[PDB]
Parts: sequence; C-alpha cells; structure tokens
Amino acid sequence: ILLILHKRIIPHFHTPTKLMDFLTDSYNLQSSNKNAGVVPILALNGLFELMKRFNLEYPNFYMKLYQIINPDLMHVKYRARFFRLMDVFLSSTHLSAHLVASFIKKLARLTLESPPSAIVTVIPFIYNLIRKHPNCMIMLHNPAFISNPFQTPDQVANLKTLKENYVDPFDVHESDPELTHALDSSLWELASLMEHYHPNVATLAKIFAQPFKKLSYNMEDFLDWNYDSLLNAESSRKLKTLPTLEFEAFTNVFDNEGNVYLPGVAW
Amino acid sequence: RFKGDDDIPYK
Amino acid sequence: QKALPASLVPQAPPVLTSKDKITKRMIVVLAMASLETHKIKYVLLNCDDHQGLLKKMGRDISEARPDITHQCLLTLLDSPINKAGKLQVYIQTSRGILIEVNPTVRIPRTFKRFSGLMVQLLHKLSIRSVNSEEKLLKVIKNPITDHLPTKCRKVTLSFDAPVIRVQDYIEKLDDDESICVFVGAMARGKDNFADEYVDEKVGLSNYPLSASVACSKFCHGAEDAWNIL
Amino acid sequence: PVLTSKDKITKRMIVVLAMASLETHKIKYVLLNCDDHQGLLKKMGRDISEARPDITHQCLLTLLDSPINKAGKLQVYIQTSRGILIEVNPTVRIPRTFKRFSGLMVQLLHKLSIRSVEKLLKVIKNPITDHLPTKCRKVTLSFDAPVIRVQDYIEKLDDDESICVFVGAMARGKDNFADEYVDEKVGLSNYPLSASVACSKFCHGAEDAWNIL
Amino acid sequence: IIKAYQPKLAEGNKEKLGKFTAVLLRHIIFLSNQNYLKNVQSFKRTQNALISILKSLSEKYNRELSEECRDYINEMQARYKKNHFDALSNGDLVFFSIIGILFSTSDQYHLVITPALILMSQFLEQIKFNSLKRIAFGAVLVRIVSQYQRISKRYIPEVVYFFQKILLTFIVKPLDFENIRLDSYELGLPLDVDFTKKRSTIIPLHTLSTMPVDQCVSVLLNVMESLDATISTVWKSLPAFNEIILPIQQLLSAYTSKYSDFEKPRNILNKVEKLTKFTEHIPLALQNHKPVS
RNA sequence: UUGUUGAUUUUGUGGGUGGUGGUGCA
Repeated sequence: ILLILHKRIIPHFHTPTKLMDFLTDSYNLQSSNKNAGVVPILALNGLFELMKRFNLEYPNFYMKLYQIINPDLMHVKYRARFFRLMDVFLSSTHLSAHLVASFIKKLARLTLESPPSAIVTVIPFIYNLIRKHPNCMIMLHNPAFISNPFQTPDQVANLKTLKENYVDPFDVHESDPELTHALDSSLWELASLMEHYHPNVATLAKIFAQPFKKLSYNMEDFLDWNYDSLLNAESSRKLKTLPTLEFEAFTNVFDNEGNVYLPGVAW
Repeated sequence: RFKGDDDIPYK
Repeated sequence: QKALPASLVPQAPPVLTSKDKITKRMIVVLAMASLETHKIKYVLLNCDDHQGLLKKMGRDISEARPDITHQCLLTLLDSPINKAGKLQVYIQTSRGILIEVNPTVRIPRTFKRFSGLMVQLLHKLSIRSVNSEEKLLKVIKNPITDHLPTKCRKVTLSFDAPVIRVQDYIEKLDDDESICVFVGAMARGKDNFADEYVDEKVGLSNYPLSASVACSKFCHGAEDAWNIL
Repeated sequence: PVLTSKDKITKRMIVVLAMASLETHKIKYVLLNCDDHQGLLKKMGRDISEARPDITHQCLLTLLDSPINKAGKLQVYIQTSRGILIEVNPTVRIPRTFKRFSGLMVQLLHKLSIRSVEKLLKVIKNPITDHLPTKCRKVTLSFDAPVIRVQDYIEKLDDDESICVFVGAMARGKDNFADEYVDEKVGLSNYPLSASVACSKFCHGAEDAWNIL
Repeated sequence: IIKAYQPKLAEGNKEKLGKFTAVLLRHIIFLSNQNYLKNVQSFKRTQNALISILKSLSEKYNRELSEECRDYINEMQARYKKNHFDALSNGDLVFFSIIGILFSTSDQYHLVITPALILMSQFLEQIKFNSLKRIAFGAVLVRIVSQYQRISKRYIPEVVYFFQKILLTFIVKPLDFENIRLDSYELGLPLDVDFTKKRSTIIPLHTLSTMPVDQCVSVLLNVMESLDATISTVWKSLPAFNEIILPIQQLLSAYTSKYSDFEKPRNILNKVEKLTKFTEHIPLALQNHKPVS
C-alpha cells in the first residue's frame, strides 16, 4: 500500500489530507520486527507528497529524518529512493547549520562500519552537503587548531593548552540533530576512510584533503555500486602483467596442531 | 609551468 | 573555534601594475643599469666581450657591466615576495631609459640569452609574452615619480648611511604606504644618483654589500615583516 | 681567523652545493655549458637541460658575497655530479663573470688546486663527512618538507654545534642526493626556491640568529 | 615431471611447465580439500614440499600462476553466487593463504591480492555466520586479511563489522546494541562457562568441515586475539580510533560485566584506555592548501 | 651453418665482463 500510495492512491482521493494520520503512524512506526523497520522509509514518499500539495508540517520533521538514518539504511534495497528524497529535503534554503552538520557527522560515523559501495555513495553525498552549506566546512577543517610558523610563542602555548583540553562534543545518542553539537566536532571518520584498503575508495576519501574546486557531484554515478561490481571489474582486467612475488619464504603456511605465515590456524 | 631554476626554452 | 570562510581555495594574488597605486607593494629600482647596444648585428655592450669598441665610444669599460643588473634581477625576480605578488621592479639605465619589469616575466638564467632580450627590448621598446597576452618588459616615460604609488616612502642603499635593520624598518612604517629602494647597479660610484627623488638614504650594513646581496637581504626583511614566508 | 676543514671546534655555517654540473671537455679543455656546447653534448648523449654550471656560479656568488662570509663564519663545499668534491676557501673572490668562472673551473679540475701568490680552490678526497666538523647538524633543502623559519631554527640549536646545508644546484632531479648523510630535511620557504635564493634565504637568518649584522 | 620436461630438452617445454605451475596450485588446493585428519603430520610434510616447489615454479612462471589464480577467484565467485557458504571449503582458506605466500600482499594494487582481499571482504560481510562452523571460517579469514595488511596496515571496514556481530553473537540481545545486525540468536555462550582454564585458541581446519562449548570458546578467543592485534597495529594510527573502538568497547564492557572472571575483555579494554589516553584527539585539519604563486 | 663450405654456425634455456682503453710514475 505504501509503495503505491504516492502514485496510484493519493491523486485519486478527493481529500487526500485524511491520510496524514495513517502516514504519520506509518512514519512513526517502531517495532521489534526487523521487516517492519523499513516502513517509515516508504511512508516518507507518500507523506512528503501530502506536504507538497497542501503545505503541511509534520511536527519536528527533520528530527525524525535524522532518527531514521541508521546502519540498516545503507543495506536495505530502498536506499536509492530514500536518498532521492534526501536531495529534495536537504536542498531547502532554511535548514540550520547544526542540522546539516549532524546529518554529515552521523553519516560519517556510519561510513566507518559500511561496505565500500555505501562509502562510495556517502562520500560524494557529504561533499555536496558541505558545498551546499559552506558554514559546515568547519567540520572538515578547524583553523584555530592550525600550527602556523609565524604564530608567536604565547599563541603556541595557548594552542597547546587548547589542544589538551579539547573534547569531542558530538552526541551519538541525542536524537535532536540541532542539539547533537556536531558542528563543533570534526570528521575524523572521513580522514579514517582515507586509509581505506580499496585504492579507489581511498582516492574518493583523499578528495576532502584536496580543494573543493568542483561544484557538485552526480549521485547517479555513485549510487549504483556493490561488492559484485568490484569483482566483476577485476574479473575483467584489460591489462595483464607479471605479478610481484614474495622474496621472503615461510617454512609452513599454517600453524601446527620454523616460520609460520598464519599463527592460530592449525594444520 | 616553469619552477625553481628551470630556464626558458631554447629554440 | 571559527567557521571557515566561504572559499578557502588559494587564488593567485593580483599582478601589481603601475596603474594601480593603492595597494601596498615593494618597489625596487635598479638605478644606473649599464645596458647599451651597438651595431657590430646589435649586441649588448659587455665589459669583457667588447673592449675595443667601448674604447672607441670613449666610455669607461669599468662602467660596462650589465651582468650586475642580471644577477640583481635574477635574485630579485625569484624572491618569494615576487611569488606573493607584492614586488614590482623598475630599471633606470645609465642613459636615462626607464624600463618597467612586469613581475610575471621569467628572464633567462644565462647571461647570453639575457643580453639578447635587452637588445630586443631597447630597440623594440617592449617585449611580448610567448602566449601574446601581456607586455612583460616595457620602456616608460621618465620621471619614475609619476609611476610610483601616490603614498610611498623612498630610500636608497648607502654604505656611508647609518646601519639599520630592514625588518624593524618595515614594521615601523605605515601599512597603506609603500616603500621604494633605489639600488646602485654600478660597480663603483658615488651614491647620489637618486638624491633628487629620495628623501632619506639608509645603509643596510657596515661592511660592503654586493648589489644582488643587498637586494636579496632587503627583500627577506619585507617577507619576514609582512609574513610572506 | 680564516675557517678551514682542519679546524672543527669553531661553530660555522657549512653550505654543500650538491649535484654541481661542472665538467671539462676538450675538442683545449673548456667547461661544458648548456648554451655554449649544444651539438657536442647532443653527440655525448646527455640532455642539455642538466648541463648548467651557471647555477653553481650564481650560488657561489651570493654565498661568497653573503655577509657571513665577510664575518668569517662560512665555508662552502661543492660536490660535482661526476663525484668530485671541491672545498672553497672563504677568502676567495671568484670571478664575477661566468666566462672567467668557467676558465677558473677548468684550471681547478685539471691542476686540482689554484695557487695565487692555502689553496683558494682545492679538490679533496670524499666523503664530505670526514672534512665536516665533528659535532654538526645536517639538513637538506626540500620543497615537500615542512616549512620552518630559518631564524627560529638556528637559535633552538646548540652553540658548540655547526650547521650543514645541502643545496642542489641541479636543474631538475629528486631531492635524495644527500639523504645518506643527512638526518632530517626541512623546508625554508612556502614557495618553490631556486638554489641561489635558498642560499640567500638561509644565510640571512643565521646573520640574524648569530647577530652578524 | 619437471626433470622430464625441462626447458633445455625441447621447444615448448617452457610453456608446458608454466601450465604445471597452475596445475600444481590446483593440486595443492585439492589436497587440502581431501580428508587428512588421519595423517596430519605426513600431510603436513607432503604439503610444505609442494608449496616449496610451487614457490620455485612461481619465481620463473609467475605469469601462468597468476592466470590460474585469477581463474580460481572467478570460479569461487561463481560458486559463491549459487551456493553461498556451501561453496566455501577448507581449500579456499588454503588458496588465499598461498596467494599471501607467493604474491606481494603489501601493494596498493596487485593482480591477485586485490581480488583476493575484496573477495575476502565479501565473506566477512555477506555471509550469515549463524553457526560455529561458519564463525570458525571467518576467524581464519580475519587472520589472512590482517596479515595481507601487516606492512600496508590499510583499514578494512568489513573487519570492524565482523567482530561486532560475532562478539554480540556470543553474548545473546543484551537490548543495548540494536545497531548491530545479528543472524543467529541461539549461539549465546552459557553463563556456566569457566573462562579460567587454559583453552587453546587454535582452530583446526579438518574439524571445520566436520562441524561443543569448549570449541565455541576457543573460536571466541581466537577472534578476540585478532581484535586485540588489529587495535595494536591498524586502528591506533587511524585518526578515528576513538570512534572505531567505542562500539567495540561497549561490547567488551558487556563481556566483562557478564563474565568477571574472563580476563581477555579486561586486558583489551585496558590497552584501549591506554591508547585513547595517549592519542591526541584534535579537530581534524585537512583543507589547509599550499598558497599559489 | 658458410661467400660453393662442412660442425666454424643455427634454435631454446642459463650466463660475466667497461678493456686493440688511454694517461702519470718507478
């Protein structure tokens, strides 16, 4: 019902506003059943349609949107739809600075425990959000903590004491994105992704160190990726070359039940 | 882009 | 503690030009440049390569050394202050010719190609870029004073003048103003060539200084004073 | 007193002009130059880009004309790319013109020493380390290295120590010529520096640091 | 066979022995698939000789070996698509390890390591890991990927996701970790487990095919030992160490609370507290660009 | 295999060397 509501049901009603109770309940659904956790994602599309047509406000909407973002989101198949709805929601001109920072900080928090395909999806997404909202650029770079060669010795001493007393103020459990204090935090997680094993994913993570000369990134070029695409890419390598072997020799490869390559694995 | 002690090209 | 600006991307600082007078800048005048041409093809007169010819002209070949100007230009042009776009160079030839040097230029490092550029400049009165977008070297109308910034301090390098600290000097000067240095590229001569324009003459050290060294030593003071790095 | 390799106790500023492209070629022996000899070096198979002894002449000129040389606190060593190491007496007044500099270098390389009446220019046996002061710090000029204030660097070092600076006169090449002897590499300015400016850039700070004036 | 068909004997012998570098590799992996619990010591002897021979063949014929190695990777990928973990066997764990022996594991890109590492990342994440047999497979997988990055020390998110579920699997939820997706709730370790006896942390592979509480504990300790090593090598240098170890720290805190006697959760926690204390968590600065002339 | 000759080469695998070098000395 919720999948087809936005297209095949809402337009055909005389007074579609009466659905708001049903969509509000659907959008606020919280159940122990894992399969029922995807319901709020679907209700958002139909819910958003009602606001757009009749100019309706769901009490404190962007909080619930911030709440919905969770580890299951990047793995469910309906991520693309819910990401498409993001581009409409986060393109509005009145979003507060703390709001977008909380979205970016939590998304960066999630990209740590995410597959490379999800990381490939988020990293361009965070880039556009920062570009759309330059005041969130503090998260990538805080200038007060820079060590400048010309800074006088007292400034060095103040920086050292400031460095010692700093504490990360981002609250992961606070459900209010405007109160998470994410804007005062920094995105070490994206800097962590810079050392990602995959050279391409690392390259996309290295981009934040590089200047933001590009205006925006097309999500369609990064949304459609998965583990399977990476292996299919390597399954078909255009170039073939002699590999670089190990000069070092290991007497045995696994451990027993001289030199062992794999301690803790018995033979 | 010329840099450092590089000299202008000689033709 | 502060949110970053709208655009942090570094952009090339504006290329200073004689037309612009407001911006604080560094002016170095390589006064008394010994640059002369003569048909043998025209060649820049040199103390060593040409000795009989300058004797015929009756000019003392001790004052026939353009390489001193070359090294001063080389050390001056490559200074980081030029890379920061805070220095613009003038050359007053011994004949009375004033040459404006655009900071963007890249003069040849070798002297032989340098001589070829001077003779082209002196005869054609201007030099055009390889890409043909700007005139890097252009001869301009004397006096120097009109070209200089409206508010500017003038000083010369005088061995006999009191020794000063370049860094302390530049700090105590105002910001909106600019500073001009008139350096004597001559091998040996009296330091009164810029007396008419200058108001006070300063010495950079007690021991004698070479022209290139004084230019290099002076500009380091501005970069430290102005934090050019 | 004039500083010499024999004396090691006195604190001094050592500048090593590594990768110096000085070579003598006879058709009479003459210093190879990028511009003077283009066809000949094309026959030799070497690119004309790395055939520029002008850079060493410029670096020597600024270094020898630098204040600290006048104050008797600087000695210069030149390591030729071929493997020839040259010591420069601080008292020398090298020719200001390049053509006469080339004629001096060919005399030095063949005669192994210049005598005018203590060798002004003397070719000496490698390695550099044995000639250098016993207690001394070594650094190289690296653009990629962190930018450090030359003045603030010198004061924080000790007093009995001396400082060696290895500057590459090469037109183009990797900054690993002196990696084997050096312990750390530093950056002098934020923008790329030529060898002459770096030598001029460095010496002025030591004059400020040591109050040479 | 090598002696009978050396390069010098005739033309084309070079091309042949290249194909035997390939065939030897398949035989080496095939023998691992075969049952060997009866004569593990002898089967050890025959193996290391064969691997030693394959090393000599690879030194001369690395190209043919890589071609077979990539064909195997393509083959195992296809077998994973239809059979999922039932495709996996002991020989696969042998295969990826021989790759580590015979190929430059510490490269940004390699012809065989990169597919092997990305392929290993899939089993760590895609697979359900709902059985002790399956969990034993991942622990061996985690060991190989860790030493694939022993010098490179690159970050693998699938390594983080793996410990979180396995650690939570043996504590089943506590109702405090809802962000971790479990696939089996019936593998929770009983409370009566002693966790004071000296239990060997080594996992036999011949038992892997055959697959009680003791075996679960040994697998848990081996996984935990890999977790402690991963903290001590990779995550400590990573700028986000504090946030990486926070979910793990909460799980480890649960391990201590439920099992006070169990010492491994306390030790790893103590080292974590030491690293967090020393590591200076400063606001990140990455946009500082070099001025342009 | 040779410019008619006869195991000198030819094919494949391994494989070291600046060496009709120059120059200064005793």
